Amino acid sequence: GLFVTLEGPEGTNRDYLAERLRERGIEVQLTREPGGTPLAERIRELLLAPSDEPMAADTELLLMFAARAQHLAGVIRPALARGAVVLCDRFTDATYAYQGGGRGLPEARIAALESFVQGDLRPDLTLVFDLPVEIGLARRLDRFEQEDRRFFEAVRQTYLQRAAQAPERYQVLDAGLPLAEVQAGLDRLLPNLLERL
Ligand SMILES: Cc1cn([C@H]2C[C@H](O)[C@@H](CF)O2)c(=O)[nH]c1=O
Ligand SMILES: [Mg+2]
Ligand SMILES: [Mg+2]
Repeated sequence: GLFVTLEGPEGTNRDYLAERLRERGIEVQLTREPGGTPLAERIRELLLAPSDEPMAADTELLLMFAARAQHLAGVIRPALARGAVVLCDRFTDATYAYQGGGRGLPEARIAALESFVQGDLRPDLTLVFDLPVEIGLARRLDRFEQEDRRFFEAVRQTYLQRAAQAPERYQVLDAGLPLAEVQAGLDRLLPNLLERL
């Protein structure tokens, strides 16, 4: 199967992409992180709540990876195994962007967890939906949404940087464009997928 993740700055396209695949006789598994199983979604809710006790940064990183571990076991690996295209909303790039760029944790700490949790499993293709920080935010606020501008700017820039450095694994789309244009960019990227598959 094929492991596709969708990323971008904080703030529809996925449904269009899935139906293009389904039309073409492909099984599609839609999912999201942190999340995607009952336990993982319990971890989600602890991560996103604007709780009176500030969550330590290492706690936040560990919980993102603990939800990822569960989801990989229960959802992602099984789907890949039966030949599904997984379209996962956010994955370890978001960890690099949010926890590394935004929060300031060392890229090295994230890399060591990525390897521990995932083995050699990486996304086959990562779609980065790029747009200006304040547009994204416009699209109640969770703990990450309540963040300051530099945090979001560092998120945006981390995604562009990671894509620049491994261009074969990433496509960056302009997500600020009108919807019809964004869908056309999705249609333009399908031949490559039918082919990685
Ligand atoms: C998958 C993932 C998501 N996030 C953030 C981005 C959203 O604000 C929120 C829910 F997806 O969690 C994050 O900070 N790190 C991650 O690894
Ligand atoms: Mg959000
Ligand atoms: Mg802040």
